[PDB]
Amino acid sequence: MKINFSLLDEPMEVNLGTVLVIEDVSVFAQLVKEFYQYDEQSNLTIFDSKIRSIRSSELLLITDILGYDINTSQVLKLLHTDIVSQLNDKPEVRSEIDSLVSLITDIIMAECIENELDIEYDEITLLELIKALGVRIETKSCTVFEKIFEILQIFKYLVKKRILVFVNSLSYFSKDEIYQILEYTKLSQADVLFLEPRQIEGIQQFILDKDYILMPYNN
Amino acid sequence: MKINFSLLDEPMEVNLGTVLVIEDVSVFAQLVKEFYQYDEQSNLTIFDSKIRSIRSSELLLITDILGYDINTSQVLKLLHTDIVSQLNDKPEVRSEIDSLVSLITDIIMAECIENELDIEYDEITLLELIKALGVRIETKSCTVFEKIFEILQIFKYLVKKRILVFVNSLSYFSKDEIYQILEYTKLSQADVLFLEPRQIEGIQQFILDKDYILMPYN
Amino acid sequence: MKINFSLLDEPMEVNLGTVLVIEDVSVFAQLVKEFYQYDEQSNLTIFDSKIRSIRSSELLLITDILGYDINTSQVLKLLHTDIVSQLNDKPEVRSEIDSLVSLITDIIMAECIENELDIEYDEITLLELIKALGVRIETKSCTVFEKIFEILQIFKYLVKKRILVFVNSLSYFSKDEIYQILEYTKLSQADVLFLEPRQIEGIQQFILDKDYILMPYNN
Amino acid sequence: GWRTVVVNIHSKLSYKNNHLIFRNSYKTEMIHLSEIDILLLETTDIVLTTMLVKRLVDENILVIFCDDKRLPTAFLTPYYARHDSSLQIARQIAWKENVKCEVWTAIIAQKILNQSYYLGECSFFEKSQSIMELYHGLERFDPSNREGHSARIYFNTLFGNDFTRESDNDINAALDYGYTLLLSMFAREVVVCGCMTQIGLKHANQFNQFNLASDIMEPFRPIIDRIVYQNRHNNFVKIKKELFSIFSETYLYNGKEMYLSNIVSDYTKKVIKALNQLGEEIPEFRI
Amino acid sequence: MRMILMFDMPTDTAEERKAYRKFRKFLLSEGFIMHQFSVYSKLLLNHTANTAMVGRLKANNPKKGNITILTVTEKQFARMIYLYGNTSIANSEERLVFLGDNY
Amino acid sequence: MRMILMFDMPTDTAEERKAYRKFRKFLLSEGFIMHQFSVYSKLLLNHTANTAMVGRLKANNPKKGNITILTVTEKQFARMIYLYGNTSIANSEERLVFLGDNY
Amino acid sequence: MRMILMFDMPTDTAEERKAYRKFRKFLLSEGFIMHQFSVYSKLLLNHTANTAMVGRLKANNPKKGNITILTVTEKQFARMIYLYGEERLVFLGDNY
Amino acid sequence: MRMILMFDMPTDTAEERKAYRKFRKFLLSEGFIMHQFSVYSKLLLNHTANTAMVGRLKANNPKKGNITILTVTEKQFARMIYLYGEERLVFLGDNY
Ligand SMILES: [Ca+2]
Ligand SMILES: [Ca+2]
Ligand SMILES: [Ca+2]
Ligand SMILES: [Ca+2]
Repeated sequence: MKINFSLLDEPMEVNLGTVLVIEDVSVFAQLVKEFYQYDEQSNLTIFDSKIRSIRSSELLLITDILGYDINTSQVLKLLHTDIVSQLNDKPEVRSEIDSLVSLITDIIMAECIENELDIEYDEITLLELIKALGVRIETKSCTVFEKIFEILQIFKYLVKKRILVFVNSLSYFSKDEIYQILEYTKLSQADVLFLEPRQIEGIQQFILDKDYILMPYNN
Repeated sequence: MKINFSLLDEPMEVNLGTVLVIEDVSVFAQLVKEFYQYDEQSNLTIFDSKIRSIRSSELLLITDILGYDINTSQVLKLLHTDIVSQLNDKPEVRSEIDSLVSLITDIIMAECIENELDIEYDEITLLELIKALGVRIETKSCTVFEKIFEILQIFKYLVKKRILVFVNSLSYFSKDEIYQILEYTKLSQADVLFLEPRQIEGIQQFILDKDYILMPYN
Repeated sequence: MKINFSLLDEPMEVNLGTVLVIEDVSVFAQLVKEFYQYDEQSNLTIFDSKIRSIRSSELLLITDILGYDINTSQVLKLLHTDIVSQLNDKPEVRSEIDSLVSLITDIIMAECIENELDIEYDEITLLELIKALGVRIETKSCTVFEKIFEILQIFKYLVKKRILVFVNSLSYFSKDEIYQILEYTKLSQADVLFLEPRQIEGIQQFILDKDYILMPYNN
Repeated sequence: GWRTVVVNIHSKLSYKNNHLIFRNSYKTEMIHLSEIDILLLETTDIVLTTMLVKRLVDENILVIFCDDKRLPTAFLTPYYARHDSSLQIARQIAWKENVKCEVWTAIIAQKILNQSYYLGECSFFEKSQSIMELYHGLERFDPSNREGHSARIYFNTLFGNDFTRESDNDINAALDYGYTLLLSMFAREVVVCGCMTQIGLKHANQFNQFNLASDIMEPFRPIIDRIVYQNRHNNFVKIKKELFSIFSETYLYNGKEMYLSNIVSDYTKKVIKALNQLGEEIPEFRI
Repeated sequence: MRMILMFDMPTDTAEERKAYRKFRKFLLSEGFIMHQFSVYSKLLLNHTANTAMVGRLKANNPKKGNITILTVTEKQFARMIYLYGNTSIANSEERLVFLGDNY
Repeated sequence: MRMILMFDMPTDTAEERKAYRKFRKFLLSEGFIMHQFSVYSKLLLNHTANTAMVGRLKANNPKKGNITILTVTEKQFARMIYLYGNTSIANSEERLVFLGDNY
Repeated sequence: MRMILMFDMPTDTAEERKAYRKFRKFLLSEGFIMHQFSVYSKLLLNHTANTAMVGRLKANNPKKGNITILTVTEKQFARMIYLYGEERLVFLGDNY
Repeated sequence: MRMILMFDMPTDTAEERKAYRKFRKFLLSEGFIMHQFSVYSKLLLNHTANTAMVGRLKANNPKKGNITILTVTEKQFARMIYLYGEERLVFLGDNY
């Protein structure tokens, strides 16, 4: 997942988490505007190993952390499917749940037989039980760090998003929290690109000087 | 208008443009959390000149400048209602509009009578004409400097919002652009408060030290 | 458009309007049930000149005349397009409408310039004027005859319906009204198949005797 | 600044980022503040903001407001950092009588010469020769009154001997209408120059408040009488419609073919600069 | 002709409240502005439009509805005073008027 | 000067109803006549009595009370039309008028 | 028949600008597409529609307006190439 | 090959007007003739001079300038109809 712009000499590769620091406010604002307008502008080009350019629908752009809605129909659906898989991996728990659901179905069936009208039904499944329970992620009481962590957790659930990008999101988190975010990103394998005006001390990052020189920086 | 939190000794007043710098990352992130959770949390408070607490509906919190849509259902509703009021303030112009709408309705009605299928219609209204024309605020923004200006225009247009708050929005604009934004805020009289992790050189701002003491700068 | 069932010796062709009278109540009720269940049952087979069997989605079945909803999104949309075409066929009327719309747009534009906010717009078109007028067919005060006539008029607007079929709809109409329905069906070219338990006097129809013999009848 | 911004159309004005935002129904234009010099509003439908007015106070640019008649009514007066035009009015108060008599005599000579030339274009040689003789006979202090004598010859040639300026007719009302439009344009130019229009070039009659502009617009007067002579049979409404096309029509200036607004602007500027510099050059306009 | 219109009706029943909302929306659609509760006004171009408006108002009046229509000049309309228990400024003869901080 | 006065206020509480009755009795004691619910009028002799009446009305206004005062001529007062969903006869142009049995 | 149409007119006056906007809107309503300013083209079905379009364009031409009409083949219309933009001293910087 | 060329660019700025004059003078120096404003044409000997001319036009195009290029036959060039902005007797038949 390499990104390239006219200011760079060679296209830079983004693997796992990547911290890109732009020391020039003009190039930074122009790059962010090229990130929001990316479908319209041909200056900023992001391509994969196949050299194929990714669509703006495949690109995931995030600026406001607490304003973004983490709960969506696809995210909640795939999450319920993941929970159903977790319950399916254990035979004993699935057997017990099947027993309880069988009892409830017996009760409701008796109540249906007691009625004068002819009534038919099918089944009460586990996905219907989860949908009836209303399982969803809670962002209401979550701190910004837990919000970005939940975003990194649900990025695997998003199928269409090729790359996640954060705009000036590293100013809220402490150095240790940034270390946790990067170390978790290495395990999640997702491609995350952070854009900051000022460099963060203690983490590996790519620095773009006002001279428009891109250099790797360990600190 | 003034804002108050447990960290400050006394509530600081926010008049026209204001730049607030928080030198503690924990107090800054917790402060933004208190801004988004302001309805849920009672820690952060805001007291106007009347010394009355304001609901979160009156507080306008904008973090991403480019990601904030200028056209909304409520904004278009208030704009269409405003144009309808302006057209209602002039009886003659609205009368001419009623005459033209009557002519168009007569033509389309004649074409409907010419058809072999029965057709039923109601009427045409000025609101349906405005919504049919698609009246909306200009969506063209070349840079974030212009987009923030449109945000200030729509904020000054909205009477319900008593305060506009930007979180880390000053990092995109150059020092000169910050001066133009402050001058435009002083000319527009609106109340704008900025939250920055680090201090900005050359402009007047309130610096909150890690010791929690607040000091003026420039 | 030929229809065939096990009771018939050869598949019968349905061209323009066709009145099919089934003298046996058992075969009639079974045929109507095969009309509602047509996708499930293989007994009744309707095929075109290509011998390709039409899907139940392509088949249009109608029993209650006043209970059917003639106003649909596709019917109203295609009807508005037809009205726009009728207004486009006349250059003078289109020119006048363009003039009036230009005047209204000038007024609203002046009102927008008077406002303090910067406002942009595009155009007020004819389709938007018709949608704002709310042009639709009125079935509220319509008699059953006018309702079936409007159904025959909107059957050309329906794209997906291959054949229209009416179940016992000829009992309400007088002989003269039936003559008007058939004579209009010959002009509309649509394929309509009526199913009646009792034969109608004075119109050409196909009669199925209790002996299961299909014969053409002039009266 | 240099460019003079004039708004003749309905529009709104705002101030953003040291940039004047002019918004009209057709298009939006943004102009830098340092480029603008004088700001004039022609119509009553223009909308402006007090913030832009304050920025104009810091920019010293002169704000000119006009009524529906287009005659300038009021102008913005700052309490400090006043414009240079207010310093230029003192020279108008210092205008010498010799320069005023020279410019006035030159203006009357230009108007009479244009009348005789127009009569020559109408192919009356005796009347044009008489008006030309009165033009060559014009002198300072006007003891001969050859202008008032050339008047009756010009009008009597145009509309006939029975016609006169004192009679009430659609021709006289049309002449007063054209003179009202030309008085509005020349008065707007004099207001752009900043000189007080109450001080006239004619020393005899101070009654009119427009006397300066009324004296400056005299050399262009016969151009109205030509169209009034062609359209004289038409009703006053049609004469107003024909006189309204003079703004769109282009005329020949001595230097190049130009619009009437630019010609009147250059003539007024040369007149004011010549009056302050005591007769360097006198702008001459011929039909 | 300045048309002042008062509107009252028993609101107790749900059907009465729905009829009140419908009649109010009809008044707003016709160009009338609500100054306060039950208080409305509209500027009619001439006497013909006033008569047609009277007929339309009689046709759209809800059951139990009561509407008072009065004709008023612009000078009387500017002299209209509204007192909320604070009175309107237009009736006041006060020399200095502050829209802003009264200090 | 013909003084038209509208009166509205939340009536829900018992104290509010008592205040409404007191204010209405005060309006009747001052010479005002009630044409209909919330509708009243009084004939003021001159501008001084009108101003004093305005001050008195502001002093006697109940809590939450709202009163609309408008100044109207006799010609506009005779043109007042009141429509009950029955309409005033003065607005009607009918040729024959019956005070009596309408037959 | 591919119709290439060029349109020019003095734009100085406000009436001239309004007439230019009206004529451009008329060209867009008739099916013409603007490749660039003053540059337009439209695909005419046959010679009859081309003649009628010529008459309509002559009728709708604004005062002082000037229109250039050229016929090009459909394949030649696709061959249309739009280019959008020797010095001794090259200056990159302030131009002095 | 008949080369029809339309030229346009925003003329507002002084630098833009100077660039427009320079580009027009370059078109005249290359053999192109101006039929009307923004309308020009030149006769290219073969496809070689056409390609080289396309490259040169792309090289000389001013900033924000826009050029439309169309290839046209002589019969189509003679059929070019230019209308610059109502018959009493209409004759359908032999024109006499
Ligand atoms: Ca189920
Ligand atoms: Ca639940
Ligand atoms: Ca539209
Ligand atoms: Ca409607």
